[PDB]
Amino acid sequence: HKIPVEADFLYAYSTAPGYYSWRNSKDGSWFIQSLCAMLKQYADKLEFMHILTRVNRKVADEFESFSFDATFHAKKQIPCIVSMLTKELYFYH
Amino acid sequence: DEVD
Amino acid sequence: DNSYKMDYPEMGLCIIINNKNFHKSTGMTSRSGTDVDAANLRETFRNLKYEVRNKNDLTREEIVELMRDVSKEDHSKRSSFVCVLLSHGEEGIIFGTNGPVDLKKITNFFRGDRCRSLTGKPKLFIIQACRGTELDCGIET
Repeated sequence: HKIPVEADFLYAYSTAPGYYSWRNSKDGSWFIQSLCAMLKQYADKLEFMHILTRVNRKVADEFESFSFDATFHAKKQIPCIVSMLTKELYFYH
Repeated sequence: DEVD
Repeated sequence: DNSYKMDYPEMGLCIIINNKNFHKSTGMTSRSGTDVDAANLRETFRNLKYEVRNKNDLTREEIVELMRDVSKEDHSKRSSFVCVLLSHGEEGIIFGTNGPVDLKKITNFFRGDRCRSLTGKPKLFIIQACRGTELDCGIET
């Protein structure tokens, strides 16, 4: 038994491939904001992929950019979970 | 709101 | 055995790289609000019992050196590894204060064959950075 050298990585990207990612100068980034909130609420309750799915929903639903520049105004964001994990991950044992 |  | 073993003596390291101020010559803006992120992450992962280390405003050289050094620690008593990157970025790239670092260069240090004390353990990279310049216009529901 060998395992792949790329196995057991998880990349929690704030945004989809090719896209900008949004940061609020007062509140912090949409993604990190949301990630911490969902970890605080669900780390004792949900498997990590399901926590990150809640983060995806929070960013997708609850945030929208506000800009005086029409190019950058009213824009949305979806984070991007990239999993090469081979097992479920619970922060509690 | 800014971008990264 | 469908779940990672997370009852080692330690949960593991949480490395937070918080790049806010960039060298003038790079032309990259200051990332206002990122300290709020770094503080939130520190508290959050503290409560998950991670050994958190915050690093601020690292050059590309310092990022690679930090990652190399951390990957050469003995993680035998640790369940997992977490690294959070807060910076400017493009697809596949994170910025040090003085220029870019390939994300592959960073994560390669922790490959199953290159960091043996993390082989079979979850290695989490959390990345707040752009991946390009596209904007999502959204759709009303």
